[PDB]
Amino acid sequence: RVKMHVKKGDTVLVASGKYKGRVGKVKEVLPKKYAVIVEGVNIVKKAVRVSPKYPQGGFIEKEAPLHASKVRPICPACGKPTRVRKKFLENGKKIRVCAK
Amino acid sequence: PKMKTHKGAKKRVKITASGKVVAMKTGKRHLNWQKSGKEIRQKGRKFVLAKPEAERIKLLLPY
Amino acid sequence: DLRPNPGANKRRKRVGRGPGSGHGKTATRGHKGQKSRSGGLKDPRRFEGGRSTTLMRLPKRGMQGQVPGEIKRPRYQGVNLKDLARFEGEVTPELLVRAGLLKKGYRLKILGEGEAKPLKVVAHAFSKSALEKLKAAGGEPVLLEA
Amino acid sequence: VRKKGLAMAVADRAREGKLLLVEAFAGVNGKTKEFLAWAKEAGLDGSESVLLVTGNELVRRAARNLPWVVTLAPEGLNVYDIVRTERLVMDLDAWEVFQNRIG
RNA sequence: CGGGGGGAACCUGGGGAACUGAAACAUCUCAGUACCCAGAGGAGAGGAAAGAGAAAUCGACUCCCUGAGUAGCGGCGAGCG
RNA sequence: GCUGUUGGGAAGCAGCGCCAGAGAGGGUGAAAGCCCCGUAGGCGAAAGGUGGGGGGAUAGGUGAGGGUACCCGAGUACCCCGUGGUUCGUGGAGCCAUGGGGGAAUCUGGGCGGACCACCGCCUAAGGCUAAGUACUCCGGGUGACCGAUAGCGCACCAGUACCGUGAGGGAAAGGUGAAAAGAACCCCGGGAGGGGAGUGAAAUAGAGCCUGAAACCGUGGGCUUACAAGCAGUCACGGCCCCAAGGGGUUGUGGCGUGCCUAUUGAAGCAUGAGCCGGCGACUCACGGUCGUGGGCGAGCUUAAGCCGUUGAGGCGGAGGCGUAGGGAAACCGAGUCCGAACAGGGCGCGUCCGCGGCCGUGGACCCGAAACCGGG
RNA sequence: AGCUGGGGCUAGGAGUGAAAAGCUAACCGAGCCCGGAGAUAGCUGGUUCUCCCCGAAAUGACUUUAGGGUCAGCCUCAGGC
RNA sequence: GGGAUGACCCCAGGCGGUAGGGGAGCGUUCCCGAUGCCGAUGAAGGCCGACCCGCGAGGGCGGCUGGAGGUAAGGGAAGUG
RNA sequence: GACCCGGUGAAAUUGAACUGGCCGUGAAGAUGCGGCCUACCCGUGGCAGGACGAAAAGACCCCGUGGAGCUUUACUGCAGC
Repeated sequence: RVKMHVKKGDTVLVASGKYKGRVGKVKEVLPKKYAVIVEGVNIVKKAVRVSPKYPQGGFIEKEAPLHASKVRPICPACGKPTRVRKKFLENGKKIRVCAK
Repeated sequence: PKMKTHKGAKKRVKITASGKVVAMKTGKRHLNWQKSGKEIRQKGRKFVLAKPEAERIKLLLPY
Repeated sequence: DLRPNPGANKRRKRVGRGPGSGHGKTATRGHKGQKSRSGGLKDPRRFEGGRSTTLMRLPKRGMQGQVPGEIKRPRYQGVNLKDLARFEGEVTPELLVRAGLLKKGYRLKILGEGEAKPLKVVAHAFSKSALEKLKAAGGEPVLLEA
Repeated sequence: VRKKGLAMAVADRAREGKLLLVEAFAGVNGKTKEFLAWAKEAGLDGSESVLLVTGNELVRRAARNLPWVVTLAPEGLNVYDIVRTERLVMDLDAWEVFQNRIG
């Protein structure tokens, strides 16, 4: 709803910036931010556990957002923008020379 | 926004084909009683000079 | 043609006059030095002194107009047979409006300068002169109107 | 003064050797593809900018989206659009109306 | 059955100023403007001739362009029109 | 639409492609027709609004002669008094309207055509309804030789707020980290506030009213310099010391010269006005007429307005009209003449337009700021 | 002819007033707010970059004029002689 | 005056200046030029400069900052110093 | 209270100041021109001769065809009678 875009929880290839060429699963989508997730962008956040119950929370720290225009879905073949087919009854998305 | 002609002059002074400004001689509408035949006669029209440039500018539409 | 320098020729001059600087039209603004160059002044044309303009001159141009306004009366337009020389065949009002003179100006009267021409020429009147010159072949369509 | 300008504008362009009025348009069903091909044969390489006038709406759709070509109905003929362009191409029916617009 | 109250402007009607301009000022001007009241609506007003006005003329009303700063009005001033 | 290349980051640069009725525009780590949202082009409403535009269906409307003369809107017409409206200001003052008095007729009726009479003509008052073409912008949308946070609305920000006033009413200020919060764990000094390390980041003199960070203003360090000289503070000359080099830069010891700026004035260093200083805001314009000049187009002609069609930053059409081609005379009028006049005396007046630009003028505040006051409604 | 609490009424050319033109919400010879309104101001002040050429006047006439103006005089630009 | 008009060279005058008149420029915002060209090998803006061009208004160039915009020649418009 | 110490800390005013005396001069009342005399640099507690010291665009005075209050056998009107 004005929010909507390209992909959902699935395998997508990044073409981004730093993580250019990357192939990652489920993008865990926003779309408030038009952002996604993959295993692309990663950083360290500093911590001491929300409650020092199990002391430190840890230190590896997880994935940044990443603009949804950076990713590009994929199937039998590569990237491909999505196209949208009638189906004769409902409506699904098929990739250019492909399906789903 | 569009100039109006100044009726008080239109009403009392002709504009010639040169573009000179023509006015009647003043000075014989009641004065008389006995001024010479020369006086009272010598009132037909006349020119003016430098003061007509002014009088013309007010008869602006009639040219 | 090229793109630049179609450029205005010789003299366009859009350089009008601003008055603000140390050099040019300074301080008091390109004129003025005094009081009554300040946001209005009385005329002149007609005005001033508080003398009497010259509205000491006098409106002998009498016959200035009565209440219900003008009197409609048929109005006449001059045209010289000189001007007629141009065209041949037969000349009539409206035939003339579709040219330099008369136009809408109602009742045609041919008169005056130039030599006359062999053509019948409808008019509401002539000068004596122009009636005589037009003896050299040409018309007395006069009368007209109803 | 507008007639004059319009007449002259073309003339400068004629003198330049740029005015080419045509007839052939097998470049139909206004596809950019089709026009372009046709253009190639007419030596319109896209190395200079071009003003195309014609009443045929399919050739109009044909160019348009080309960025070196300015497309135009003939009643829209006008000096600015003429001048801004480097080369001038007219339908003969367009050249017919241009005739009428002067004398 | 209706009414009532509201609504940015816009409209019609009932009332209706002054600074100002006139190089003072009273007639005149600003101006039937500002403002107050009542009413109308998506508009309002107007509208089918007891009209115009000089044309064997035209043919409801409204709005635009002309006509025209003309016709005239005017302490024949300023100005109005 | 892929690859390669620099870069934190490509959309840059390079190689080789493709789409185009789509090369409007925004975004994506920078500058992308082909990544995203879009654009061209084309689809779509069960529901509730709208809807003669296209249909239907009603209401409704559909004659001649020849006779009678029964009806054709009343305190009305009409006249007078007092006023209003119209361009009309008592004018020669009609017409339209009406507070007061008097007060008809039904087509031989009655109003009008600018006092009034007479012809000639126009129209049928005293009952009512009528779309459309017109105005306006709370609201939705589209555009911009419109603004870009002292601008643009008063308000980009939780503003008609805070605040002020009994009240009517008055009325501000205040935007910006970064691509991503990755917004700085943990250690150190400290009560904290703040620092210092560590750490993130391409960048932290991007560290959180955080982009850029000018000036006034306040510091710290360094060079030259000053405690027997007198000054609008500078300047000309020499000389010394300090800094990269036969040339500069800084500073200033002694010598010569020297009455701040603006305004207003006959006259100002003036003991006449203004000004603490710095930054921003801050004043000769635009519309329509006019009149000179100038760049052009056409020329005894020139030119179109409103509109109509076309465009979707395209131009056409439209001669109603406007100036000019003829002047004189108050006019009737006459006309290259005409006016006064008895006058074949005299004498007076008697040969472009359209668009652009600039100077100036008239009307609107009309170069900007400022009254004491007057009026209306609260 | 006392003071004072609470509840009322009277207003802007109007109120109130043992009277001063006193009071009427901290300035009353006519309140305050918003509006006409950017009133008008012949007065005072202010009017912003650069270079180049020329360069005045503080007289006369009239002026409900006299520190304002209109014409003339003196400056300047263009064309012409 | 030349006149291979060269706006380039000789010859002769002049060049204090307020109100004013005239003439040439500079710079700011925006428009066409632009589907273009400059820009991360660093835009606009800022801090220096004893350097270069201009009589001047100004214009370059060089270093530092800054971090994403800017915009020729030649024209056009104005909330322009 | 004023003075010294410790804590907090305004104001009008302000062109910039490197701000002496006399005799002169000057728009005729000079730190700032001329001549001469005097004077090491910087504070603090005191005084009020000067800076025509500050404050308020003079109340006086005149000027404006500025205003407003009041008067009358000024004018012209109106309410009232």
